Amino acid sequence: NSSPVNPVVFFDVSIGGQEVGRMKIELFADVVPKTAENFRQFCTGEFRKDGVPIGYKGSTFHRVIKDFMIQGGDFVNGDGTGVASIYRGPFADENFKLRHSAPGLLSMANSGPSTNGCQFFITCSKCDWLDGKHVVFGKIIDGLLVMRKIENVPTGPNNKPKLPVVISQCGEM
Amino acid sequence: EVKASLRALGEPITLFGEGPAERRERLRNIL
Repeated sequence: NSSPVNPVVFFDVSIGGQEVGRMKIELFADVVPKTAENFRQFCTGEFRKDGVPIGYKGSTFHRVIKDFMIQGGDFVNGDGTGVASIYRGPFADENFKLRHSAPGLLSMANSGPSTNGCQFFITCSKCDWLDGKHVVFGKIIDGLLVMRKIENVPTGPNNKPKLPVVISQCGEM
Repeated sequence: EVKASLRALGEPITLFGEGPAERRERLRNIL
């Protein structure tokens, strides 16, 4: 099997200011290369805007819905309204080859057809109803425990975590 | 090569916004 190895990235997560572990994510470059690359770069800080590296470092998980999903990646506004990509502005849904068939999957958040940006979510259960609407682009290969810790964080209105869920550090493995 | 070495040591090959020199130094301190 001389197939190119998919990119592996990592998020070091902090809850209420306390470090709680590392999540390693495989980006399915061999299925959705454009979407995977956009994400990898926001993990490495390789994409710069006005000389400044931009990405997930220091961003948060602004919405946690136990038994459904955890969402973050809005390093623009930190509230779910932010949109940014290495392609400049929102980009098209590459394809819907992969499904939300299990917990631990990485999928692009959006606000309708072809509105992908920087925001993403991690599945906490199977999300059948989301197939074809959101582009699945990766999965947790290590640190499922961190995701469950994140999932259990207490939330308030609109399921906003009561304590800060921060990506203290990130990069590529 | 720095990246392959860090990979061989199970260390991240790149931290957010890390440049070549910083990456080299990070590996240098581990060896």
